[PDB]
Amino acid sequence: QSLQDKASVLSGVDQAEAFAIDESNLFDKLGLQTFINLSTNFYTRVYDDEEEWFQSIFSNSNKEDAIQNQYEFFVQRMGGPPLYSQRKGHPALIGRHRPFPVTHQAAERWLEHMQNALDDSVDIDQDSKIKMMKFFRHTAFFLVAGNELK
Amino acid sequence: QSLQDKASVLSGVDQAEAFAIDESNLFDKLGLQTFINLSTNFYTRVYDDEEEWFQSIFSNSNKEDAIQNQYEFFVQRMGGPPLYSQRKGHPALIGRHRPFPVTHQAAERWLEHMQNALDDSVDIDQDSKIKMMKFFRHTAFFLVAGNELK
Ligand code: HEM
Ligand code: HEM
Ligand SMILES: [Cl-]
Ligand SMILES: [O-]
Ligand SMILES: [O-]
Repeated sequence: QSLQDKASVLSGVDQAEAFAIDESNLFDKLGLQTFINLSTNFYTRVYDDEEEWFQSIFSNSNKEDAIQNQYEFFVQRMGGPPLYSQRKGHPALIGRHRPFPVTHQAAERWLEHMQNALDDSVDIDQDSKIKMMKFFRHTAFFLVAGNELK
Repeated sequence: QSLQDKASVLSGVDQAEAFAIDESNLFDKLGLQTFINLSTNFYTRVYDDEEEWFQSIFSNSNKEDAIQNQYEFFVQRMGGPPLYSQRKGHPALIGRHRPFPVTHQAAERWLEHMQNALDDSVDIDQDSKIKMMKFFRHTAFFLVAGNELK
């Protein structure tokens, strides 16, 4: 059974829905600043999280560096310039999450913070929010599936 | 030490040179058919390889499916439509190579076949060949670095 199928079964979202982001250019629609704002909001919530089991996953990471890694990845993957690879090479999401305990429960907590970040946004329309959360949700469970094999 | 830095040290190519592919659109320059031809040539060489230690790495894989996975990934990453993700989701190269013994020596053998495939091409110019092999070489050693941690 493939990683992507495991993600689809766990998450309620398959790759086809998760990658509906690719049907139009979201970077062109939303703009770079919108991504920076989303990631900054998300990571503010992460680093303020009172649940130590989740907070402490990010303890070896600087918040500002994490914000940059995230929005540069989102920008690159959602139709914008490839800033992430210029700096860091392949996204390699399963490989890069290897050090962290990416459990089913951690996925839901990540996605809670991100939903709250999307709810706080001004410059993201409803169609875009739906497509982005399908992408995020499928991806989070893809990482869960990758975590299970390491 | 990061995966990308380990790749750079091993390979003689850093991420900056490896991702010079992103400076212009190679898909626009070369066209889809050129990619299909390259991957078909490459994989013909792989599956005809008399060295069992290398050949047998690909024994659980169908040749035609492998050709499709490769060129769809190259097309997606080198400026073309995102065919790979439509079908399979994230490239996740480290995760997807987890089942295979991706050693330093296997990297060099892979890159031997690919060089021979590039040498056989008609529709790839010298500037493009240089950029593609920098990308491939850095990537192969990135996978070596990922292999070392699994
Ligand atoms: C499933 C629960 C998740 C957990 C617990 C988690 C945890 C982490 C942690 C601790 C980092 C290191 C922070 C940094 O230094 O940048 C990280 C990095 C990253 N995460 Fe996640 N993550 C999760 C899901 C996701 C999802 C759903 C995506 C994309 C949609 C994603 C994309 C990334 C990216 C692009 C990086 C930067 C990698 C790097 O450059 O080092 N993660 N994650
Ligand atoms: C380092 C030595 C390498 C070895 C021994 C190796 C081996 C393999 C094998 C056995 C597969 C499965 C064939 C399939 O079912 O598609 C595979 C898949 C793949 N490889 Fe490699 N590989 C290497 C390097 C690379 C490099 C340098 C790249 C990209 C530049 C790459 C990209 C891929 C892609 C995109 C797939 C398809 C993954 C999938 O969809 O399952 N590989 N590789
Ligand atoms: Cl990966
Ligand atoms: O993350
Ligand atoms: O490969």
